[PDB]
Amino acid sequence: SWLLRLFESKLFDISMAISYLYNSKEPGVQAYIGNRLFCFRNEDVDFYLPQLLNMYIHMDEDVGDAIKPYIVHRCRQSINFSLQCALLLGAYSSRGTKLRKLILSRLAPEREFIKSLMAIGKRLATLPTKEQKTQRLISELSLLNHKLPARVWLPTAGFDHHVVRVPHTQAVVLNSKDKAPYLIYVEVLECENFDTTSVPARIPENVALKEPWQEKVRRIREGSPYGHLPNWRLLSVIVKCGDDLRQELLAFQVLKQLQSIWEQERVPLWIKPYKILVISADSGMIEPVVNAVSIHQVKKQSQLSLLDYFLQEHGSYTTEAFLSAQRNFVQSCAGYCLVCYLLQVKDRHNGNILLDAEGHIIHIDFGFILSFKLTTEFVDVMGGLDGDMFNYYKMLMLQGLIAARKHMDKVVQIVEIMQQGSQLPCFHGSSTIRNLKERFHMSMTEEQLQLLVEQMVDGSMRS
Amino acid sequence: YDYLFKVVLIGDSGVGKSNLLSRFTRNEFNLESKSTIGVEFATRSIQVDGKTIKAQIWDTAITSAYYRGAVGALLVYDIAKHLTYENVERWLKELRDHADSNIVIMLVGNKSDLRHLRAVPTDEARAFAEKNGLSFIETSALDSTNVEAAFQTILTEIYRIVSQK
Ligand SMILES: CC[C@H](CO)NS(=O)(=O)c1cc(-c2c(C)nc3c(NCCNC(C)=O)cc(Cl)nn23)ccc1OC
Ligand SMILES: Nc1nc2c(ncn2[C@@H]2O[C@H](COP(=O)(O)OP(=O)(O)OP(O)(O)=S)[C@@H](O)[C@H]2O)c(=O)[nH]1
Repeated sequence: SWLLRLFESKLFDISMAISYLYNSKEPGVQAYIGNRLFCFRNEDVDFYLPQLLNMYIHMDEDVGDAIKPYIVHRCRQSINFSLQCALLLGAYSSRGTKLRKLILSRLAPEREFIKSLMAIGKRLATLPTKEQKTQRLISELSLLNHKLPARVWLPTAGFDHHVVRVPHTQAVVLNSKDKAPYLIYVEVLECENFDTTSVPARIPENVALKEPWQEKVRRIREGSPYGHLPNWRLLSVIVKCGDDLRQELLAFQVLKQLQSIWEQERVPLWIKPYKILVISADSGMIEPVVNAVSIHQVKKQSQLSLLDYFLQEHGSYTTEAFLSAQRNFVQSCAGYCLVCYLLQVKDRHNGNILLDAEGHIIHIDFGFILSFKLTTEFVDVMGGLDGDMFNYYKMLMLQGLIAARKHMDKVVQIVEIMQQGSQLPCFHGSSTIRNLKERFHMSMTEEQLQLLVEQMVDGSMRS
Repeated sequence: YDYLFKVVLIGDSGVGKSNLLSRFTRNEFNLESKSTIGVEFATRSIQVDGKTIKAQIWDTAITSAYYRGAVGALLVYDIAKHLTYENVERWLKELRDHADSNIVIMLVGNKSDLRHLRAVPTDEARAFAEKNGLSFIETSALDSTNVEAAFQTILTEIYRIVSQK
C-alpha cells in the first residue's frame, strides 16, 4: 500500500509516472499508471510524448500494452496528436511499424503538404548560390497557393488552425549549403476546433524587405486577401529538408524544463526554447524566434563592437532603454552559459547566437552536445570585470545552479529515457548519463559551488 | 464452526488471485507483486442464515492438484488483458479432470478499476457467463470492490446444497 499511498496523493504527477514506468518491472504498476494518464490534463502529458513513444518502440511488450490505449484515445480526438505520433514513431526506428500504419489509417492532405515542402528544399540543391535558391523558392511556393485554401495546418503552431495563404514574395533561404534550409511565412485562420469545422473559402489572389516582426505583419496584412478578417494571423517556420532534429528536440525539452525550474524557484535567468518538429529523422521544421539576428551579421553590418551597437540601438547609459537591455543581456547570458555547461554544448560562436531587440542573447544550434566562451567583447557590455552587473551575472549562475540541483531528476529523466535504444552521436559513451549526473555536483556544498562557479567563468575567458 | 468450505482460486498468472485473497482475508493490498510459489491459503469465517461457517481459500509449477475435495472455485481473469480471458476455456477443461466434477464455479473479471484500459467487455463475459453454469461478478482487488460480494455469492451459492430428505 506504500506505493499506492504515493500514487493516490497530490504528489503524483506525469513526471513521477514516467519514472516509475521506466524503472519498475512490476506489470501491475505499469498497467495502473497507463490508466491514470487519462485523469491528467492533456497539456501536461503532451510534453512527454517523445519519451512515451520511445519506450513503446524500444521497451518490453509489457510496457507497450500499458501505453498504447492512451495513445489511441488521444489520436481519435486529435489529428494533430495523430500526426505527431506517426512522424515520431517512424523517425525512432531504423514493434513501431505495426502501430504507425494503424494511426496513418482522411489524413492524406497533410502528409503530401509536408512532403511537397521538403521536396522543394531538396530541389534547391542543384542551385549553388544562396540568392539563386531564394528565387526558385518564391516561384515554387507560389504554386502552393493553388491548393492554398487547403485544409492543412502547422503542428508547430500553438493552436488549431487552417493554412490559407503563403506570401511567397516574403520567403527567404538562409544559407548557401547544398541542402540549405529555408524560412517561409504562412497565413492561417485560427479555429476553435480543427476537427469540427469547415475549410474556409478561397479569396482570390490579386515587396520583400528587412523589417521587425510587427511591422512585417502590418505590410502582409494590408497585402493579404484574408487580412481584413479578425480570424487572420501570420505564422512562420524554417524548413530543414536533409537535417536530423532529434538531438535538437532533446535539447528543447531540457531547455523547457530548466526554464520552468527557474520559474518555480525565483531565479530571474532568461532563456528561449524554440519549438522543434521532427519529420523523418532526416528532416524537420523549426518555429523561429522573431526580432533577432546573428552576432556575426550584426558585426558585419554595424562594423561595431557589441557594446557600441547596444549604445547605438538603445541609448546612452543614462537611458532606460539601455539599462533595461543590459539587464536582459546579463540574465540571458547566465541562463545559456549554464545550459551550455549542463548539456556540455560545443562549437559555440557568433553564428550560433542571436540578439533580440530588447537585449537577450539566444543560442540556436545544438549539434555537438554531451558525448561556451566568454570573450572580452561580452564582458564589456556587462560594464567590465569589476562591475556589479557582472558580479550579478555570477550571482545568477549560482542561484540558477542551486535551483537546478533541487530538480536534477526532472532534467536527467528527460535525457536518460531518450538514450534508450538510441543511435544518436551524443550517446556514444556508456558513461554518458552517469557523467551528466556528476556535472550537477549533487555532493557539493554551496560554498564549494561558489568556488566552482568562479572557476568556470575564469576557464570560460581564456577562449 | 458448522461447516468447512474448501475453495480454490485458479487462473493465469497476473490476474490477481493473490491480491483478492489479501483484500478478502486481511484487507491489505499491494501493487508490488511477489509471485505465488505453488500454494497459499488464508482463512476467514462468515455467517450465513445464522450459521457459522468457515471458508478455507487456496491460492495457486503447474501441478497444484490441490483441488480434491475442493467444493468451490473462484476462476479469475484480468479484464485488461484479453489473453487471460482466452484461457478460461482451458481452465474449465482442466478443471473437470483433476477436480470435482460437480464443483461450484464463479468467473471473476478482476482489475475493474482500469476503466480506460478495459480490454474485455462485461457482456461477452457475462454472455459466456450465463451460457454456461458459471457465476459472473466483476471485481477490483485494488479499490476493494465486489470482493466481499464475490466470496459471499459463492458461499451462499455453495450453501444451497442442503438437499435434505
Ligand atoms: C534554420 C535551421 C538551419 C539548418 O536547417 N540552421 S540555422 O539556420 O542556423 C538555425 C536557425 C534557427 C533559428 C530560430 C529558432 N529562429 C531563428 C531566426 N529568427 C529571426 C527570423 N525573423 C526575424 C524577423 O528576424 C533567424 C535565424 Cl537566421 N535562425 N533562427 C534555429 C536553428 C537553426 O539550426 C542550427
Ligand atoms: N488495477 C488493479 N491491479 C491489480 C489488481 N489485482 C492485482 N493487480 C495486480 O496484478 C498483479 C497480481 O500479482 P500477484 O500478487 O502475484 O497476484 P496473482 O494474480 O495471483 O498472480 P499469480 O497467479 O502468478 S500468484 C499485481 O501487480 C497486482 O498489483 C486489481 O484488482 N486492480
